[PDB]
Amino acid sequence: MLLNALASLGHKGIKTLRTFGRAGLMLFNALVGKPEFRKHAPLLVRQLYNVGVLSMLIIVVSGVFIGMVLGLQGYLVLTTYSAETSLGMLVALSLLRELGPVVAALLFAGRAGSALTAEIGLMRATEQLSSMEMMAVDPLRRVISPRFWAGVISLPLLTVIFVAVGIWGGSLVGVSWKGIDSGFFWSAMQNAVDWRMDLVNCLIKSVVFAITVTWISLFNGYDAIPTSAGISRATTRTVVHSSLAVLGLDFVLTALMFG
Amino acid sequence: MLLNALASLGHKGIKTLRTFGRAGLMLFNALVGKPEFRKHAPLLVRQLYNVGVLSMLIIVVSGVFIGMVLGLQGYLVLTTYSAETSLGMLVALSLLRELGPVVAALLFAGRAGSALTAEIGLMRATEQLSSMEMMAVDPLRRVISPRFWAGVISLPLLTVIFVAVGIWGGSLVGVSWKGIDSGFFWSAMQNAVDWRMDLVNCLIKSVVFAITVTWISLFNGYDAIPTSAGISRATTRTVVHSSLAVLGLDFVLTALMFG
Amino acid sequence: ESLSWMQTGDTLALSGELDQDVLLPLWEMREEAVKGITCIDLSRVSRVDTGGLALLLHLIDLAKKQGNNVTLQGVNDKVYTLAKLYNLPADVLPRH
Amino acid sequence: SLSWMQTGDTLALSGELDQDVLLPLWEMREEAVKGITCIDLSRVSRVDTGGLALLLHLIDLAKKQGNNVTLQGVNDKVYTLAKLYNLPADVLPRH
Amino acid sequence: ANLVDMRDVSFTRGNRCIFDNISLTVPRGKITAIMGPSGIGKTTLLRLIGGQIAPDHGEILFDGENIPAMSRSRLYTVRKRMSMLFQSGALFTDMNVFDNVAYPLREHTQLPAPLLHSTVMMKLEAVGLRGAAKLMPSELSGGMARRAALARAIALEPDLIMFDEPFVGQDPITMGVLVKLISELNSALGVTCVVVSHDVPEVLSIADHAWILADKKIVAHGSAQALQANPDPRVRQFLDGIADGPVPFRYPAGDYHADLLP
Amino acid sequence: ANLVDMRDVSFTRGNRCIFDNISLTVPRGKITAIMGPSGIGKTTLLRLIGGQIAPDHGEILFDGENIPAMSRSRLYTVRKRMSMLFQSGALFTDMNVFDNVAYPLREHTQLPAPLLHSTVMMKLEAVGLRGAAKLMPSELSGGMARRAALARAIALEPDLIMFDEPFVGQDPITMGVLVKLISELNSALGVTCVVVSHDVPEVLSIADHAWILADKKIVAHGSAQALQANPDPRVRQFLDGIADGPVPFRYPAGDYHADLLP
Amino acid sequence: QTKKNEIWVGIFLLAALLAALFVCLKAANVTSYTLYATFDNIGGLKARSPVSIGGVVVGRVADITLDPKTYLPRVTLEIEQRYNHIPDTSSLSIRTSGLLGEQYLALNVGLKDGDTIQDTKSAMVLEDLIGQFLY
Amino acid sequence: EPTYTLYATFDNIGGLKARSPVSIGGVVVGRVADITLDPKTYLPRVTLEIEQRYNHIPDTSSLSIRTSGLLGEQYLALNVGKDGDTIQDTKSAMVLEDLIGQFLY
Amino acid sequence: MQTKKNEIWVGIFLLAALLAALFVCTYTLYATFDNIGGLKARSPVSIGGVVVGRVADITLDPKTYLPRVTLEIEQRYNHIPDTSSLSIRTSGLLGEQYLALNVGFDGDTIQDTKSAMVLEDLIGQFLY
Amino acid sequence: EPTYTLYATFDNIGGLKARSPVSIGGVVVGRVADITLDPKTYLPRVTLEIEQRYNHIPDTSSLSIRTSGLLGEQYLALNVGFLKDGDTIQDTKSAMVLEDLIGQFLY
Amino acid sequence: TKKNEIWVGIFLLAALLAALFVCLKAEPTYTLYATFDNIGGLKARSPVSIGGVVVGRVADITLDPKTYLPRVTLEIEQRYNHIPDTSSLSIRTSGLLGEQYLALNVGAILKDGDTIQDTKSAMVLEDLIGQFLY
Amino acid sequence: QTKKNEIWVGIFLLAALLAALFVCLKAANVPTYTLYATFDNIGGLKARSPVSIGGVVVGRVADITLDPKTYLPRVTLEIEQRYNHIPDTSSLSIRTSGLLGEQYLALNVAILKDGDTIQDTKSAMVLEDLIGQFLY
Ligand SMILES: Nc1ncnc2c1ncn2[C@@H]1O[C@H](COP(=O)(O)OP(=O)(O)O)[C@@H](O)[C@H]1O
Ligand SMILES: Nc1ncnc2c1ncn2[C@@H]1O[C@H](COP(=O)(O)OP(=O)(O)O)[C@@H](O)[C@H]1O
Ligand SMILES: [Mg+2]
Ligand SMILES: [Mg+2]
Repeated sequence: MLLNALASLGHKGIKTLRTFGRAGLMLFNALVGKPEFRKHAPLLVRQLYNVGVLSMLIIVVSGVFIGMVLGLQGYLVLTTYSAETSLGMLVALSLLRELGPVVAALLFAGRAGSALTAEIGLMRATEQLSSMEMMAVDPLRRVISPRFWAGVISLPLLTVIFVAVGIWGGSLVGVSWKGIDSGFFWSAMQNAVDWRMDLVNCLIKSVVFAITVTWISLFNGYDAIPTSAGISRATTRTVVHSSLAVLGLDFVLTALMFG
Repeated sequence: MLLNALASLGHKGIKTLRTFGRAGLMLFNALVGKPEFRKHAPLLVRQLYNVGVLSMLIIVVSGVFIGMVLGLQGYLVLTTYSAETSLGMLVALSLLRELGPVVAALLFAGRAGSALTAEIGLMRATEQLSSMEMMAVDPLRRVISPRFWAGVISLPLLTVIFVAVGIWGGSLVGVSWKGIDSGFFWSAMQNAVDWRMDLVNCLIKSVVFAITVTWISLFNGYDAIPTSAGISRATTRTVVHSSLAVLGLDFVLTALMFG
Repeated sequence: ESLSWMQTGDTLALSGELDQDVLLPLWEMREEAVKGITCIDLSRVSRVDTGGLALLLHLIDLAKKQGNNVTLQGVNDKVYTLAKLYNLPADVLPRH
Repeated sequence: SLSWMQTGDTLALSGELDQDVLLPLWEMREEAVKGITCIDLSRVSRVDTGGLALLLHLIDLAKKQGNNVTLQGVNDKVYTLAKLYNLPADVLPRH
Repeated sequence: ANLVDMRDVSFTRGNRCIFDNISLTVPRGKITAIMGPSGIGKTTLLRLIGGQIAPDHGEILFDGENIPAMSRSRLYTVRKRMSMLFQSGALFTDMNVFDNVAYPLREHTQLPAPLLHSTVMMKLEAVGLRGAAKLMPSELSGGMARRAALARAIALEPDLIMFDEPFVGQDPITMGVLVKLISELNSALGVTCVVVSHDVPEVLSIADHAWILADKKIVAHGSAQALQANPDPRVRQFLDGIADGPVPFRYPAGDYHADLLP
Repeated sequence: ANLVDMRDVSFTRGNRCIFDNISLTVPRGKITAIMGPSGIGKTTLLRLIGGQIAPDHGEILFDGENIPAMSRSRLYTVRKRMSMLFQSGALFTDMNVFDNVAYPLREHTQLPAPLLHSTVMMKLEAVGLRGAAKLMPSELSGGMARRAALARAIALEPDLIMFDEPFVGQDPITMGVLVKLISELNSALGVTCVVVSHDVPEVLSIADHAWILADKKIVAHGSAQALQANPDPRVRQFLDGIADGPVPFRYPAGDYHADLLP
Repeated sequence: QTKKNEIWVGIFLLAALLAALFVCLKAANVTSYTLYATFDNIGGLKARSPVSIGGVVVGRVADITLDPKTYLPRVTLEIEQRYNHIPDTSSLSIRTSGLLGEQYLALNVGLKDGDTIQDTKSAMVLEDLIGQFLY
Repeated sequence: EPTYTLYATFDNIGGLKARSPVSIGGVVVGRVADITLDPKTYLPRVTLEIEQRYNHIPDTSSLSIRTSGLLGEQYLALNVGKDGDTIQDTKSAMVLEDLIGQFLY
Repeated sequence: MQTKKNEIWVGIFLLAALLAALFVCTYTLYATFDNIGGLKARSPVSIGGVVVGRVADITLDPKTYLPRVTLEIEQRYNHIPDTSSLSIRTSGLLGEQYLALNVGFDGDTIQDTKSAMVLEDLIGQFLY
Repeated sequence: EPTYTLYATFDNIGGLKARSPVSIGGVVVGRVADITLDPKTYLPRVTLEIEQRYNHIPDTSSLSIRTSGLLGEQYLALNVGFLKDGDTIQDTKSAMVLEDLIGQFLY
Repeated sequence: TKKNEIWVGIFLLAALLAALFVCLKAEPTYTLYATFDNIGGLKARSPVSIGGVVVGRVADITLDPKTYLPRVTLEIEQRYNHIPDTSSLSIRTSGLLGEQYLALNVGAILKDGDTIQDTKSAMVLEDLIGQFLY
Repeated sequence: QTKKNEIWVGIFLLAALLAALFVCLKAANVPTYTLYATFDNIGGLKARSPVSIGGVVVGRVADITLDPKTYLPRVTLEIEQRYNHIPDTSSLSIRTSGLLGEQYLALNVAILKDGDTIQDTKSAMVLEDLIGQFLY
């Protein structure tokens, strides 16, 4: 014990209570100024280059690798109940509700999530964060707000392309390799669920994941030790903190408007 | 185009082919020497501190989250057929086959795959690799093969603890929260394949995923430019290359010994 | 802290101070500022800066095409001290 | 190699002072010094720093009986190494 | 006629101080040379003048109001007059080299597009980088990054150019480049220059006020010629390289008798 | 009585080249000083001596057979006589500083536990780090990392102590410390030392053979005192640092009339 | 650059719009007056159940409710106003789509807003179907 | 594939849906394009798409609905006994709720 | 806007808004039987095919060994005669069983009931 | 709550598996521990588990193996008529198969 | 050392693609022919059986443009060669609800290209109801 | 620390084996003479088919033997050594588990020893001969 075994609240407990709020103080000072539509117009397109199209190589080839491995596994136990014409109940419903914005959001932290903390960390290592705040304005509303406003529109532009490559990739093994039907695949998804309670949930569960993923990648790059060892710790910690932000937050989203 | 538009084969085509040859000689010149059982015995216990137990932080908290999202989603469309007594066919069977060693290998490339790439990269910037090579000792049998033999022993041992936490996590929503069964959930997995092609397929694809993940992360740290920007690009490359090594290799395994 | 100009025939005497604050009423009016002006004199400026020395070379390309020669006298020593710092070769400054 | 010979109370070393020869003269070094009054040697070629520990390890177990050990007949190479690592004068002859 | 009047500050971060009762004055027209070994404050002194970090209790002025705690809007208008460089080079690698020099004067003053090209290309002759206006700044030499930071530092109207550690490790081909660039800007613009290079076979030939300090306390505030001859064994370690002196140089252990025996 | 001789080794890269018909010899008992600015090889020449990389055509001999074209087991027994240091500090952060200096002579030669403690501790007094033998190596000073790498550099049998760019940027309280370590090791052991420091006042006062070369071609092969006075405007630029000379100092890409008019 | 990245985000926005129309138009169906009836056994009916005349879908149902006096299951169903020439003599039947399927209203041909169709046909339960096979 | 259209009128189509495989002898020869109704008598007037390889089809052919699945899926079979013709010899589908009434009563 | 103390209280208010979304996620009678079949808890009761309530639990008689089940009927429907028979019906073909109160012309018991018929002896009685 | 064991000898147990529920009138009163065999007669000897809440069950209870659903597994029906620690139920009835019932209906 | 790291990269890439080349396997067979009148619900790659054991597979089923009769192309493996010409084919159903499979009833020798005359088609559910009730 | 890692690795290796015995002892499965038994109709038997007497499983099926002349399959079964008192009057049939389940061997019960062939067998009946004999 009691005289020296209380280091988890007096020293370690205050340390974990300081990192959760420094990310909230910086984003509160970055969303109060009025953005200029005529000045940030060649600025937001540059932030969509190292985030948008540089994370597209893990979608065009790995997008068919999610729908095809369910097409082979939609034949082992499904043939025992003679539901081969009901393949749309496992290839359309299980690719956007509990699988769409939970793998692409986790793969967002590998290419366009881990490079954002490397972006701010490399500029702080080359003395560029302190070089901007003395000339014109602090870089909280100059180089971070384009990284955040392009960060909130990143998953609703990557989830709608991810759910169609799994449907098109899943149909390359259901009606071509197996060869069980030709019109029963596209008609089984029409009698399924529609625009009432799930596709309105996909557009609201993908934007709540784009906030909490970009909240940690822009915090570990701004709040880090300016040395060669601090940039290696920020790249290793932005994945395990975002893994608890998509795999730990989907449990409270599945318990909402799902019976 | 034809005169100057052939840069994808003469310059870009030779860049991809050159990195595949350097990874082959790095594995061949590190697995031909006889390992000393009396010298590497305090060396392997140190290598399991930043690989095995350091990656166990994301398993004990997110391992219950895999079984809790499948328990709630195995209730929306199950009441139409009254198949609630077969919950072990939907929770236990759908976890050790293609959900266990794929999610756990994807998380291994973010905590252990990204740290092993940065650890070789920081030692090349401080020039710690050639200092061992200067005196007498090759670094391929000093800092490489302990980091290679620990990867093929961690991921088969990280997946057998991953399947147990999701089966127990499936019971928190299977017999505790929902309450549809008490003993029928534990007896539904009793009518499945125990050791014919289910649990042995959880071992032969996990030790293959243990090779192809630790081969790229050790090569990207060995083929990194020793600057401040070289160790950041290598940590972003080891996640996107291992993502195609887990999802891209999964397609050729569901066509083997799976009907 | 204003920039004014007075032609007075063939002088173009800049009465106001020369700085980098206001440059808009003298930028697009340079086509009607010099047509055949052969002498440039100024004695009421305070100091010159790095943004104002670009205006001294901007009045050469449209003045030599009309068929006249422009000389520059009466200026301070600050435009000659910065003449070696930017390595201005020819047709920019009289170097007097 | 390294050879050892007493010749009364001198403990003369005739073998070459190498870095791999301190292994046989490690378990028998407790019974090596027995009333040695003057360390003398003239058959060595060079002295290494890894072999310099034996000249310092022979002082503590020999001074506890109540006898001093003089060190002469050495080259000036061990005295240039004496100032190099700042060897103390209470265990060195300082000649 | 000073520029910045700094008084006793400490700036203790969590456990230890960097300064202990320091004093400094900067004259108008001279070059202030603030040297020092590794361990006492050199770079962080320049950050306390600008006021980016929050200092400790102390009275520092800039011929008027207090620097770090005056306001938020007027503080940005008074900090733009410094426009300092950095050691590694404050060049943004995500953009071109034509925009790195054209950055601090694009939105500060109102300049048209053909007028902006005529003022950004003239400053490149002053450091010798006239052809460095159409290529990527991803590759450079060992001394080209310091010249590009100087070409963008004279874009505003400055009164002190704070050189943050120039030619700390360089070839003598480019170390002899920046020893004349200090004198050409002082003899033409008439402003003050702060060099903090901790090596004096060439700094004292061009500077006029040297600042040698040790054990985080100021001890020398003389000129560049009256500090070489003084009877004290504290500042002579910095002038010529010797082995002994005020430095410990050995870091002795406990007893030096019973250790390394077992 | 030469130790290492290099006979026209080029080491041509993929698009450019580093050396063009160089000739380098090292005498026994003297200090070889390899100087030069950026543009030539400084640290890549010594990697051809150890054999870590494969060079181009040419012969380099360490008084015997060819170094980079021999067997693997023979190359590990000849390279142990060098035991060079590094610029950034070849110290392992996972272990203590007592195990950093011990790491060579633990796995090379066989010493028991009372004998090993009497050899690694006595080597730290020559560099002044005996009291600093029980602390973590995570924090050091600006010149303390080069003293710990030099104390482990002479744990084996020394023949070629290649100082990998020492005191390139440092404070003058250690400038007269590390250049003394060049003179102490060369005189007491009689072994050769190779320094590649390009700072002109410090290395030329302790060396006897200077090698000034530029535009990837060797031009000076004399001593340290016979290269100061010679009638050629090629080596006086490196000795006396000035602005102009053989360098263009403009980086030209035009004529300074086509730009800045619009 | 400031123009090369404009082309890469140009082909990226149209790729999301092409992928958006692939799931709500090709995969799923195209998305852009009431009646009264009283049954005796509805079986497993629920909300949003499709009503069928001839064998095609013409609409859904509003809700399923009851009566606190007669205790008979009254169902509220709605159809399109174009199909209003159905006669009143039409027995509402609750059939299933094949053997194992959802229970849908299978109306046959033999109206006004709020017309209570009296002739109905209740759903079949298995407790007396196998009882009539034996007895 | 070049196909030509036909028409047929039934009484109760059963569980025939869109894109239903029409066949003859168990081998599929086309798909069902659209299912229509009559505006007055409300009868299912189906259309058929037969490929160009099968042209010798007499007008005395009979169409009858057969079951191809327990989830409502059925299929048409052309039993042999141009452009814009209508087959008159048709037979309606069977209902499990209706065929049990004849066996009981 | 403080540095360390102002950022503490905003963390619980975001955590308290998350636990509030995951937190929230009649008169009985008695009717005995002889063979209830495969009924269990939470089984819906009916009045002719429409759900009006569920059951509470299943108990037995400790002296005569016959199944006696309880059931819940909502207070909106009260006029139920004593001659109302109760049979055990199935929903569809493969679905679970349920109770259906056949209406004829708190604490009350049902006399006329109908137990579930297992089809293992129906095919044997059809031949023998 | 301390469950007492019993024994029962049949001739054909059918599709019985482990942990099968026993029933007295449609309600589960226990489980089945294991299914054994006799090495001299080759008859399925299955043990039963009945809780202590009901004890006065006679030994003339007709044990008939019924099916759990309509096409799945089977279970035990303890049809009481008119037992202690370690007793055997005498009145036993075997289960049925589909291939033997169609042989009597055809011939 | 440039070409040394190039030739080794071709050998590892060719060895990796060698295990992925022959993978869609999980035979000098002779083809058969049969003409039925109503196949039923057979599909491609349906196994043919003689007495419960699998003996081969069915390649495809093409229609005749002259008589409009279904022609099935069933195949027999390397065994089961000695069979008389008096055999008969009858399509059966595997189990109670499974897929259909061709069955050869044992009754010269059928060579490569010979057809069988004795064939038995399937029985549709619409025919057995109309025959039993009427 | 070289001591704190040993007590965290050692509790991790025991977690891998308690998770291994939970899927081995609490699973489906964790000295057998063979016989010969020819047949006429197999139907749905495969490898490791359950051999049963009286409904409870007593053995497994190793492989399958075929006849090149009469085309009659021979199922190679494996009776455990605990039961060696099977008479010669007992036959062997192939029954189905329930209605839609898998197929299994059901022996309806000189002493049968190793190296014997069962001759009395009536396996099953196919559905095509069930409807064809009921109607005709
Ligand atoms: N914000 C900070 N975080 C950690 N350490 C600091 C910080 N500011 C100053 N220091 C420490 O104070 C010391 C002061 O040295 P300084 O003169 O600032 O070095 P430099 O001139 O290289 O910046 C440094 O060694 C540094 O480690
Ligand atoms: N592996 C490599 N990749 C890229 N450039 C290299 C490599 N090796 C050498 N170079 C180039 O060759 C030049 C040789 O300079 P060098 O003396 O090696 O510099 P340093 O002493 O700082 O290492 C360097 O400018 C470097 O850019
Ligand atoms: Mg600094
Ligand atoms: Mg270098």
